[PDB]
Amino acid sequence: SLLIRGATVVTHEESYRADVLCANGLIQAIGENLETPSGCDVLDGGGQYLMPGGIDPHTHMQLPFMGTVASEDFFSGTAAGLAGGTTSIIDFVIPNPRQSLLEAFHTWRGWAQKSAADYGFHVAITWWSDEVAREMGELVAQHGVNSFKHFMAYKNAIMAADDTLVASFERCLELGAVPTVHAENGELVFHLQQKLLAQGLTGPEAHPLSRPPQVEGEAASRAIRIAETLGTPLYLVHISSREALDEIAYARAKGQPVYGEVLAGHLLLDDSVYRHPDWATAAGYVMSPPFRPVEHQEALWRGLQSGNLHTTATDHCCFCAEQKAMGRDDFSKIPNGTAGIEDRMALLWDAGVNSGRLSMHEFVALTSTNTAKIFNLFPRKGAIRVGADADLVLWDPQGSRTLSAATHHQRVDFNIFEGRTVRGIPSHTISQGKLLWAAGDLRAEPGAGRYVERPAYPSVYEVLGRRAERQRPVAVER
Amino acid sequence: SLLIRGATVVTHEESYRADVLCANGLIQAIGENLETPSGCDVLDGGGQYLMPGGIDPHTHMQLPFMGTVASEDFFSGTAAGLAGGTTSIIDFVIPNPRQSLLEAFHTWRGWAQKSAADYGFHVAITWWSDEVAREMGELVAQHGVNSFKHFMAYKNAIMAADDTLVASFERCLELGAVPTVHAENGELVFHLQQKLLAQGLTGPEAHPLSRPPQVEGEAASRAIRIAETLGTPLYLVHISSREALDEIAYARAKGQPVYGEVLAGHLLLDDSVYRHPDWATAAGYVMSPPFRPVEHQEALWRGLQSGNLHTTATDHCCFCAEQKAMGRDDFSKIPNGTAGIEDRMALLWDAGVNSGRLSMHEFVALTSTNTAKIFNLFPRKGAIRVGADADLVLWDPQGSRTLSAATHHQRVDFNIFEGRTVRGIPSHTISQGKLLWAAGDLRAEPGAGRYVERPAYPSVYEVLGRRAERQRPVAVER
Ligand SMILES: [Zn+2]
Ligand SMILES: [Zn+2]
Ligand SMILES: [Zn+2]
Ligand SMILES: [Zn+2]
Repeated sequence: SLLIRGATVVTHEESYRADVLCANGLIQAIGENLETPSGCDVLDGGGQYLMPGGIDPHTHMQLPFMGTVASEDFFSGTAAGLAGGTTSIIDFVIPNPRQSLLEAFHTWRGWAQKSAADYGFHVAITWWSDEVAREMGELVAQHGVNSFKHFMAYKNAIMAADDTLVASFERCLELGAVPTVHAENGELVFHLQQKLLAQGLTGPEAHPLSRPPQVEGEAASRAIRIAETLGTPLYLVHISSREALDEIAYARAKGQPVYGEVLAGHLLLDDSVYRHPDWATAAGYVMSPPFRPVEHQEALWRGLQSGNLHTTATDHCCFCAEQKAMGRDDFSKIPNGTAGIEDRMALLWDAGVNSGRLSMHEFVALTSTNTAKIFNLFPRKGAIRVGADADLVLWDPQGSRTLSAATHHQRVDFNIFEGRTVRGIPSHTISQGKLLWAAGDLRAEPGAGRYVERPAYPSVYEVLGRRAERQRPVAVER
Repeated sequence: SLLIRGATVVTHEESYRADVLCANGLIQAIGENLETPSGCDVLDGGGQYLMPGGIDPHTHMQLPFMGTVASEDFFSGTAAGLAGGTTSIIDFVIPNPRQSLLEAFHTWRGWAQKSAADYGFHVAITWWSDEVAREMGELVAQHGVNSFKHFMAYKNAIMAADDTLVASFERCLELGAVPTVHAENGELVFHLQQKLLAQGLTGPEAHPLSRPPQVEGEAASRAIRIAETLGTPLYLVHISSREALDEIAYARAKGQPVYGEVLAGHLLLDDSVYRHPDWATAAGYVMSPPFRPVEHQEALWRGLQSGNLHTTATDHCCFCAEQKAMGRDDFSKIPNGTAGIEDRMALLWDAGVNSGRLSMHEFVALTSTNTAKIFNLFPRKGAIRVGADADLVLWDPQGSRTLSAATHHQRVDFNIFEGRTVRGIPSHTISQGKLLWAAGDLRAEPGAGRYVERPAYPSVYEVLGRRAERQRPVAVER
């Protein structure tokens, strides 16, 4: 067992001094001056904040691309998360077109066995048939999946057009599953890529021009209004633009359950990174959606503060210099992705809490509790309460860290915040009740993490079901 | 020649006392106590307002449907328009899928030859190919077309998907033509129609349910953001919902050239009309987009007052009871459309000007001048100035009329404003300088109207071109 003594417990709504006892993977006792069971390790939390461990609902460990694969695998990635205070992830099973969803799922489960910390899967709907629909039923009922991902970009690859979006959202409703969407208009992205390439604009500086913010705003509007029409909730991954944020606020202002996820990169970086004179440096920032002009950063902070953005994630998707250079003559061939799992909570604490933009309670809500609630993992995760999973982070408000590809634990040779010094760091990270990160020493072990099942029918479907009862149409008697 | 003496001239910006002399189709002189040329007819305008004749940019005279055609033809519709103060129309050439646009154009010119007042055509892009693109250029260069219509609804028929919208809008930009769009999400409409019919809801009350307002809002957002991305203007026909209007205002707030058209029906009727216990009465209201819950009418009036809705039209598309009854067992087979060309200006004067919602100058802008400017017909039309076309209406602010299918001149057995009494009516209508409507006497003659060519490149393209140069992508030198 493990007892954290002397800390201030900080949740998504309150702070209070208390000790916390963990055993058998769970929180067993909370209170002042708890007794110590015999042979129990004791961590001295004086002067620090004890918080739920971060949940990163957006990762892509060892995701295949071309004949190559993300340079971070499920062990190195989950270990790097632990070093940064993140104690569990939700990754993505991405079937090839016409490939069995269950086949892809078992493959990814094999890849994920080596994880060092708890993990789960979204499953992407990259094509449609009666069989896909039946397979999502089996994934929900027998494999712990409760959320399905849709890509509106990637024409002539995994794009979900309207008819797939409609059939699949309808299926999610039947199953009590949460539809999630990468919102970018695939036709416009494809058209702009071709236009820019024909102009000889082949460098990384053309990447953001190929998918400007209104391309994301349009896709968000469309996914949102499909969800409204079919009567499902909707989770929009990595919101980067004022345009898309505004569509979310509009829908939430109509009563509709729409959630938005944001990455630290899109809160803190602007699109000038793509004009760096060194090709490799500019290519290190290539991801979709791309980093944006500054006015969007301000708008996103506003969403977080006003409750129209709800979770943070990383889109952790690592490619080293030689992989990025596959697009040296064609930016559309640059493997898209940036690293962030190790860095998310310190970036957010330092930019959000130290500034006074966010309270520490909002910080917890935005790094674990909201994600737990949305995907039906609360209070098993994101909660400091007796019986909850013992996933915790001890936080030193006066510690500092300089982010650097030379020192980080992420298996990648680039950091989009290279040289940034933050104040406020995870001094200790506890997963399943075990101390896996301590004072610069990572103790992660391959195979330690568990596959985490998520039950269907989160609370929102009760509300939605009563709405549909009252909107049931009624014929006119004539 | 025709001299209108003693009236108050009312334009889109000012009012003043003056006589107006017409000859050889044109306004020849404006001023007080104008000399009377010998043989000149004189019209006493004392106590009345003289404004530009209405322009209705959205009519469907004798539109073919299944085995039948709209019950109004090009003569009877333009004659009814004249009785209502409207002196010219823009109709639609609608080629069948895979049919030559030029072939359809010539057929429609043959049909419209019988018009009693000036007329022109938008051309609908109902399918796509290189030849479609070639023909658009020939239509602009040789046949006086400068606007192309796109239907986002009507799946499995004439829907333009994103790839056609992109390709066609790009062609519009190369040609200096205005893209126009019927904005409803056709996949959602199709889905809801099938789901309602499978629940046995076959009556007209199911029609509004099959295309709720967010379906128009989504499509508007998508067309707006394609136009933004391709750098074209955009004209949205018959806006009916707060959602779509909000998308227009959002784009206009960012400086984008987006125009919205509205029908009197959507300003003054609500969706309760579809629950009328008489089937034929409810079916008389069935058009797309449908009439809306009452919050939407208020929003549209504010759109008119704020400059975010720009033109009025009727979507004049007449079907008699026996034709409407084609969908007695299946609302989706009711021919869609209502009549309004005769009624538009009185309805808007009586509801807008009498109430203080609209100035008299806004009334002129909304019934002629804005349409003329948008489609590059100003100041030929929509203007009271020497050398402009002598298309005029003399308006009696104290005259009254009761709208009725029993007394209107539209060749249709239904009026969606049956029994409504309006104050402020056109006492006289002048077209090409001839008195064609005078105190209840309709003098319209088949073939009197002229085909009206609209030159390409309205002024908005000049500013768009400077914008595009200023926003040029610039390669990074490395
Ligand atoms: Zn994505
Ligand atoms: Zn992703
Ligand atoms: Zn229409
Ligand atoms: Zn129409």
